[PDB]
Amino acid sequence: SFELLHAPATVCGPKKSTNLVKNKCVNFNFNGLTGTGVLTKSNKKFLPFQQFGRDIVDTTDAVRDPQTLEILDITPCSFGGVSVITPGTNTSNQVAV
Amino acid sequence: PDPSKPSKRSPIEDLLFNKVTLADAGFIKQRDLICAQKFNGLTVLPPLLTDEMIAQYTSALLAGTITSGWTFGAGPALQIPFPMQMA
Amino acid sequence: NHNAQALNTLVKQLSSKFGAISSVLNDILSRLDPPEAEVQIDRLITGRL
Amino acid sequence: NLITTTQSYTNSFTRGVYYPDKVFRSSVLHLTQDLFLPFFSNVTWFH
Amino acid sequence: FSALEPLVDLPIGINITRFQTLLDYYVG
Repeated sequence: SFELLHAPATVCGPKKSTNLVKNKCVNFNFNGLTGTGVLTKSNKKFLPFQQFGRDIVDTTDAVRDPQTLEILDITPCSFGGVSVITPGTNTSNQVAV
Repeated sequence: PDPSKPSKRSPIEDLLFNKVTLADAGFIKQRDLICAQKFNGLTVLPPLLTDEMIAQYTSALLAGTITSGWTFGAGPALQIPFPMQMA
Repeated sequence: NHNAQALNTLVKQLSSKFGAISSVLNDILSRLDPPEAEVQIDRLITGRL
Repeated sequence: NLITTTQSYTNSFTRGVYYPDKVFRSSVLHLTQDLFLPFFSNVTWFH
Repeated sequence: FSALEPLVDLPIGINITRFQTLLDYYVG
């Protein structure tokens, strides 16, 4: 007979251990707190109760592995603007990108 | 311009690229600064003229105004001894 | 300074909620279902725009 | 027994500040809004 | 200057209003 009204639950069943946290290869696409980026190892010193780390503006660029110690700093996936260089469809139809 | 220096900037243009502590937030390079704004949909396109060029448009306009005077901005640069251009 | 300032006020306005339960869109989507999410997301979009 | 003692009133100086959250941060100056012990306030020095 | 790193949460939905020591003692 389950109990769920009062001070937060004790019993529950999260997953665990997807894999080998997946330092580089912009794959390590979550950690504890949901993140989506290139996620690998770092060299920070998280004050061993502190777990994740913001930058100057509230974006978490560091996290510690839960099951291990592993201060992993995260970095966003990649992006930019594909700009297309063309001689002009009157001259030719080849483009550099 | 200073020949010894790599950037070929004058001993005063160097006193100027050092004082203006700026940061290009569009690093093709991979915690330095807020330059990581580049990570939210924003980007910083690089200027068309690298500061190696701008500092070489200025070596001209400074080598033409020493060896020519005001002539090089009105036609072909015609040399003229400096202490006479100053007269 | 003025450019980095306005480009920082722009970013740090992403985490404002403008009247949504949260700023994170992933959240409001994993959480509350499409229609009652469409309302909140419309507020966040008006604000962020 | 009743081993009791005295009181006082002291100026709670620049201290009483705790990491308000479990978030790491580096070389930032955060601007929180938590519940703190306001600087240079009065503490009641119980003996 | 010294900061006070957390020790524990103890999720306890209870309403406190008083306290006192037993066996210094600057209540702020």
